[PDB]
Amino acid sequence: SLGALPTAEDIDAVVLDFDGTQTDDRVLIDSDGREFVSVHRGDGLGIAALRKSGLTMLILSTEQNPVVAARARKLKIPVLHGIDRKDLALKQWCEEQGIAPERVLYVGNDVNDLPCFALVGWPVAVASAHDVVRGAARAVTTVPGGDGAIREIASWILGPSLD
Amino acid sequence: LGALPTAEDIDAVVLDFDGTQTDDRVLIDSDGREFVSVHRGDGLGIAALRKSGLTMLILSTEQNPVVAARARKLKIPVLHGIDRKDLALKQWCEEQGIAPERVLYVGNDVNDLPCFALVGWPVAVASAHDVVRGAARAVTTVPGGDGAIREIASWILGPSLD
Amino acid sequence: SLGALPTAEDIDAVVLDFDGTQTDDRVLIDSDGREFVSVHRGDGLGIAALRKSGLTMLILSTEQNPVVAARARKLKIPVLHGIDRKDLALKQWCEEQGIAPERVLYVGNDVNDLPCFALVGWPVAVASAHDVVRGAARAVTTVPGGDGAIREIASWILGPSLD
Amino acid sequence: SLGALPTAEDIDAVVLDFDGTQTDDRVLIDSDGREFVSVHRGDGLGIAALRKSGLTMLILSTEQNPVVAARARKLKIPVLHGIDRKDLALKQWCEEQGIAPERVLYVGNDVNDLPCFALVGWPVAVASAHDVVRGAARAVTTVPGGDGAIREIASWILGPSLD
Amino acid sequence: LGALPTAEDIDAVVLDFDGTQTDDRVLIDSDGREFVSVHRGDGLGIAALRKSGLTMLILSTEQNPVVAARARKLKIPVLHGIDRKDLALKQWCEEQGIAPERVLYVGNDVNDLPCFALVGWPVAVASAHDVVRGAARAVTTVPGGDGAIREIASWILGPSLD
Amino acid sequence: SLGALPTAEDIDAVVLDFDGTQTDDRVLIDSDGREFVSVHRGDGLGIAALRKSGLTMLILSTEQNPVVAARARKLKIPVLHGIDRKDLALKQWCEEQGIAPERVLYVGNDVNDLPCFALVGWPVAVASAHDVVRGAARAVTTVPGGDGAIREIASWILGPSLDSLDKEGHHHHH
Amino acid sequence: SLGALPTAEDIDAVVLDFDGTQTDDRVLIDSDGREFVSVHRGDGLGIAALRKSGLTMLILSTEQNPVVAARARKLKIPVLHGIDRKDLALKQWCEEQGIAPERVLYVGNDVNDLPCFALVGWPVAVASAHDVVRGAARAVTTVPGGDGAIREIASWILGPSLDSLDKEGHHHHH
Amino acid sequence: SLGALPTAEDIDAVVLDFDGTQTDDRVLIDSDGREFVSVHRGDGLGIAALRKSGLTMLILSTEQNPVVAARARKLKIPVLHGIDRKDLALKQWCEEQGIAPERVLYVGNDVNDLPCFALVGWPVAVASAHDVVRGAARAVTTVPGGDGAIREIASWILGPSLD
Ligand SMILES: [Ca+2]
Ligand SMILES: [Ca+2]
Ligand SMILES: [Ca+2]
Ligand SMILES: [Ca+2]
Ligand SMILES: [Ca+2]
Ligand SMILES: [Ca+2]
Ligand SMILES: [Ca+2]
Ligand SMILES: [Ca+2]
Ligand SMILES: [Ca+2]
Ligand SMILES: [Ca+2]
Ligand SMILES: [Ca+2]
Ligand SMILES: [Ca+2]
Ligand SMILES: [Cl-]
Ligand SMILES: [Cl-]
Ligand SMILES: [Cl-]
Ligand SMILES: [Cl-]
Ligand SMILES: [Cl-]
Ligand SMILES: [Cl-]
Ligand SMILES: [Cl-]
Ligand SMILES: [Cl-]
Repeated sequence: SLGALPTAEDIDAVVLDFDGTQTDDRVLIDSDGREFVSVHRGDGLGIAALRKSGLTMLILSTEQNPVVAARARKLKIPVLHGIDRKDLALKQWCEEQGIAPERVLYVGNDVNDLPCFALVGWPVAVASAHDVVRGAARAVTTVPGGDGAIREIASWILGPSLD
Repeated sequence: LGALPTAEDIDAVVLDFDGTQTDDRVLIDSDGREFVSVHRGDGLGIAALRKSGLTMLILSTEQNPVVAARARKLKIPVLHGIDRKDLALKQWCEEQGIAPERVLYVGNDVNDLPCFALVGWPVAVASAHDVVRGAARAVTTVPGGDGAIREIASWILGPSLD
Repeated sequence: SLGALPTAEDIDAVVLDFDGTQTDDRVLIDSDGREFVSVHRGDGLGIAALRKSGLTMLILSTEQNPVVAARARKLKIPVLHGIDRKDLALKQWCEEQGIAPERVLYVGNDVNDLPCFALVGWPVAVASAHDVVRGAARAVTTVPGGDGAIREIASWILGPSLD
Repeated sequence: SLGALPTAEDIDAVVLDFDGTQTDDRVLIDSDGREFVSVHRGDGLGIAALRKSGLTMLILSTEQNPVVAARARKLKIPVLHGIDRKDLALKQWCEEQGIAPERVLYVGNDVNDLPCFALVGWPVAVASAHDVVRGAARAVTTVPGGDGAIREIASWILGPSLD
Repeated sequence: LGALPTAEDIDAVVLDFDGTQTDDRVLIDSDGREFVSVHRGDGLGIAALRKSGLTMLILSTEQNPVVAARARKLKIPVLHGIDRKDLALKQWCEEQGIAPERVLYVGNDVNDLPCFALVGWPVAVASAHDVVRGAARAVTTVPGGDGAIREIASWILGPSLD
Repeated sequence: SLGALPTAEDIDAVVLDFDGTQTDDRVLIDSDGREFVSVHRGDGLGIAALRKSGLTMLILSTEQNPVVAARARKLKIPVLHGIDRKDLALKQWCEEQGIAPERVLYVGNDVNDLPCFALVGWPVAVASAHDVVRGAARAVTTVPGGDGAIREIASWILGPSLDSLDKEGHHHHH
Repeated sequence: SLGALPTAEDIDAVVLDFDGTQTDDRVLIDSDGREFVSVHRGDGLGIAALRKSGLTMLILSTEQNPVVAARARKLKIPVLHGIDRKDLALKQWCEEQGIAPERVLYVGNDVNDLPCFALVGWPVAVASAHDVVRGAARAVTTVPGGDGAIREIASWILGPSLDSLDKEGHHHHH
Repeated sequence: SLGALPTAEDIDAVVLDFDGTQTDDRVLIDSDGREFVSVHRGDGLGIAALRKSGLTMLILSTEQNPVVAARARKLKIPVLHGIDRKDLALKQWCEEQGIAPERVLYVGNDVNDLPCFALVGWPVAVASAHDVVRGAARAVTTVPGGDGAIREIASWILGPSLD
C-alpha cells in the first residue's frame, strides 16, 4: 500500500550513501588536506545486523578522500568511492551480481542521490535530506543523517530488537 | 524526479484542514466549544494562489465547527464532515473538469493516503505522520499551522509570490 | 523482558491523567476565571482506536474540571474528577471493572501521579514529565504532553496503523 | 555606515505592521469566524517608550481588523486598517505629518510589506520574516514576531533601559 | 554563594505575574478583552509551597483583568495595578511581620529590580530581561509560563515536593 | 519513595558505561581509521567530585577501543573493558569489592546495558538512551550523553555545588 | 524587484569569505596548537555546481591560516588570502577578470566584510552573520555558516536540483 | 545600580576560565591522551580588543592538558593552568600586581569558579553556566560558552564596534 515501509521480504541489497547519510555532512579538515567525519555507533549496530542477516551491502560515494573507505573497513562492508557518476556505478554493480534494482534499498540525502533513487525499488531519504530528495524517496527516516538513521532503517527490515 | 511543483504542472490546490493548516491542536472550553489556530502567512499564500487562477478547495473529515468560517474568510469552497475524502475529491474533480493528475493535494495523516493515491502532486506537511511523508511527491520544510501553505505558494509563485 | 514496551496482550485498561498528559499543562484564563485548554487531534485518534479495540478507558483528575468532562464526552470515555485521592478512586474503579491493576496502563506527568504509578502494572510518563516521574514510569513516551503522547502509546498497543 | 542600526537621531516615525510583526502570525478562530491573536507585553513596553519619546507612531494593516483597533487603543497609537494599499496610505500619512519618509522606520514580515519597505528610509524585518523580506530590510531583529521584536527595536532607539 | 534557597532560608514567596507565571503574551479579542496562559505545574508547586506554611503573594503593576481570578484559584492574596511594587512589598512585609531578608521574590523585568533590592532571595525566571538575570541571587532554568514556579518549588521542597 | 533520585546514603559505587553515556555515541574517524570521541569537562568535574566523596568508581565497556582507558586514566578511575559479558563482569566486581549490588549506581544508554540494569539497585539512563532503556531505569537524566549527564547525576548525589562549597559558600576541604 | 533573490542572469562571479561563512566560525585546536575547521559537504556540492555552471569562483580571506587554501584546493577554486585590505583585493580582482562588481555575489558573516558588501552588486549574509551584516546584505540565507549556507545560495542560482537534473528528472550533461 | 553591566571605567583586569567559558565544555580525545577543544573566532576578536585597550589579561584553568596554553599563545595573553586551587592562584596573582580584586572581571561557568567569583568585584557567568553559577554572577551573558560569550563581554566594556 502507498507509503508502506520496506520489509526483509522486499529487498536483497542495501546501498548506503556516506556523507550526510551516515554523517551530518560536516567534515573536519587540516592544512594538509586530511579529513575527519563523525559517524554514529547506532548505525554501526544497525549495519552489523543487516550484514549478518545476509543482505548484500555497499557504501557508495563520489568522494575521493579515503575516510569513507576507513569507515567501510570498520563496518566490514564493500565500498565503491571516488566515482564520477554514482548512478552509473550503481547500475553496473547491480548488473554484475544479477540483482534486480527493484529489490535494492538505497539511502541518500542530496541531489546527487536522485539518479540512484530513480534506479532502485526502495529509495530512502534521511530526515535531514534536502527538499526534493525527501519527496523523491519512497520512505523517509525520522532520525537525521549522522544521528542513527541507518539503525532506524535496520529496525524496519529486522524489527526493533534487530534480530 | 527532483522537481517541486510549478504553476505549469497544476490547475488545482486542495487542502486538508486540521494538522495541515493547523498544528492539530484544538482549544476547548467547558461546554466543549472548539477553537483552532490558523496562519496569516497561509492566508496570504492562499490568496495569491487563488488570484493566479488556481481552483481551490478545503477538504476535511471533521464536522469541524470552524472550517467553514475559515473557508469563508479565504473565499474558497469547503467540503467537511465526510468519511470518504477520496470519493469527495474524485466527485469534485469531475464537477470542476479538473484532471486529478493536475491537482496538488496537501495533507498530514493516514486518512489522506487515498487522496494522495488519486492526485498527481500529493504534498505532505513537515509534521505529517511518517508514512504520509514518504507517500508524498513533495514535503514542506515548515509544519502544519506554521505556514506550510505559504511555503507551497512560494514553490508555485516564486519567493515574492508574484 | 526488562524495559519492554507494553503490547495489546499486556493490558486491559488505559487510564489517563489530563493536564500535562493530554495537554502541555497550560491553561488559558479570562477575568472571570473561565478556563480553556488545548488538546491534540492525534490523541483523539489514538484514544478512539484504543476504545474501539475494547480496552476499558478512564480519565482521572483531582479537581472538578468542567473542561475535562467536555473532552471526555468528545472521546466517548468516562471521567472521574472532583475526587479526594486519584489513587483510591483508581483502586476502587479497578476493583469494580474486575480488572487486575497489574494489567492497567496509567499515563501521567507530575508528582501527583506517583500514588497511581505505584498501584498499576504499567505506569507511563509522557516525555515532558518531571524527573522523578520519568524515572518512576515503566515506559516513557518520546512525544511530550499535548503533542500526541497518547497516540504514541496507542501505537505501542495497536501498531503504527492503529490496527 | 553600511548596516548601522537606527538611532534616535535617525528617525521621526515608527510604523508597524501587525500580524506576524507584533504577533507570531497565528489567529485563533471560532465557528462564527471571531478572531483572537496573541500580542507581547514587552512590545507594549517598547511601544509606550517610543511614544513617550515623542516619535510619531502608526499601525498599518490592509484588512479591516477589529482586533488591531483594540490593540492600537491599548497602545494609545493610531491605526489605519481597511485600506486598498498599505504603501499609498503610508505615503499620504507621511505627507500629512510633514515627515520625510527617509526618517520613517517601518517594521514588517512578509511580501505585502515590500512596497512600504521601498518607500521608507528604515525598513526593518522581524527575525521570523520571509527570505526576501529579511534581505530587503535595512535592519533585521534577532527576536521573531510576537516575541518582543518591537521592544528590541525600541532598545536600538532608546537603549536597553528604554531611556 | 553557590546555594539555591531552601525552606530554612525563607518565610515568604512573592510572585510577579506577567512574564513570570506567564510567557508575557496576552490573547486579545476585538473588544480588547484579554486572556493569558498560566501553568498547571506552577499551580501544583504553589499549592505545595502554601501547604508547607510559606506566606505567599502575587504582586503586579497590571490592572490585569485576570490576575485576581488566578490568585483566587491558587488561594493566595494578590496586589495589582500598583506603580510602586517595591513600596507595596515593603508595606506587605510590615503587615505580615515577615523580614524582607527571608522573602523569595520571583520576577522577569526591570520593574522588578527595586523589589530585588529589598529582598534576601531575588529570583529571575530564565526568560528574564538580561539585567534582571544578573541582578537575581538565583535563576530558574525554565522560562516564565513554562513552569518556573514549579521549578522553584522543587528547590524548596525537593524533587517530589514532599 | 517511588521515583526518588539517588542520594549519597543510597549508594557505595558508581559504574559508568562509556560510548553514548559519557559521549554522544558518535566517533570521529580520519582518513587512516584513527578514532576520536568527545567527552565532557562537566562530567570530568562530576566524576572527580564523586571520587573525592569516597564512592568506588568504575568505567565498564564491551569494546577493545583504547580511548576508554585513556579517559579512565585522565579521570584516575579503573576500567573494566573489552569484556565478553558486561553484567557478569559487573556482578563479579561487586562481589570482589564487597559492595552490595543494591547500592550500586550504574549509568547506561543502550539495550546491551539492560542486563547490568537488572543487576544493580540504581540503574540510570541518560536522556538520549534507547527508549526501552529510559523506561527500565530507576532514574533518567535530563541532559543527554556527552552533554554532561554524569555531571547531572553528580549533582543529585552531592547537591548543586558538588560538595565543593558548604551552605554559607565556603570551600569544603576534606 | 525589491528583495529578489539572485538568479543565474544577475551574476558572473561568486566570491566567498571562509571562517564563519563556510564554517561555524569555530576552530578545533590540539595540545600543540594545530588548527582544524569544519566545512560542509553540501557547500562543496553547491560550489562545484556553481563552478560547473561557468561562474567565476573565488575564496577571499584576511588570515594566513593555510586551511583555507587546503579547502580551496579540494574545491578546485582559486584563493586570495593573507590579505591586508580585503575590499581592495576584491576590487582589483574584479577589474582583472573583466567582471563588473555589480554582477558579483559576495558571501560574508562579519563586520570586516562590510567594505566588500559596499563594493559588490549582490552582498549575501549567512544566517549566523553579525547583526549589522545581516542588515547590510541584499539577501540573507536561512542556513547558518558551516551548516550549508553556500549550498542554499547555490539553490537560489541553480534551482532545487542544482541544475544536475532537468524538469523531467533526467541527468544534465553539459 | 542593581544589575548594571560592567564598563571600561569599572575594571583593570579580565580573567577568563577556559573549558565551558571559551568552549562548550566538550573535549575530543584520542587513545594517546591528546585533547582537542573548539574555540570561537569571535572570542578571538573580543580578546584581542580587550588586550589592545590595555587591560591586564589572564586565562586561568585547573586543567593540566597543554591545549589551554596553546589557545593562550594564539591569543597572546598569559595563562596559569594545572592549578589545584583556582581561587588561591587568583588571589596571589592579584596581590603580585597590586590589583584590587574589586576591579577584576572574572568569567566562569561551573562550581569550581564560585570561589573566584567571591574574590572579585565583577563575576560574570556565561549563559550556559550551571544553575548556582548563573545566580552567583553579577552579570550573565546571553551567548553560551564557545559561541562568542567573550566577544559579548568585550562589547560591554568597549562598545559594539569593539573600539
Ligand atoms: Ca551525501
Ligand atoms: Ca488532517
Ligand atoms: Ca515520496
Ligand atoms: Ca497532570
Ligand atoms: Ca523506570
Ligand atoms: Ca504581516
Ligand atoms: Ca538588507
Ligand atoms: Ca512581569
Ligand atoms: Ca546574580
Ligand atoms: Ca553505550
Ligand atoms: Ca568571516
Ligand atoms: Ca570551566
Ligand atoms: Cl560503530
Ligand atoms: Cl489569513
Ligand atoms: Cl480530537
Ligand atoms: Cl501590553
Ligand atoms: Cl493550576
Ligand atoms: Cl575532564
Ligand atoms: Cl566537500
Ligand atoms: Cl581566534
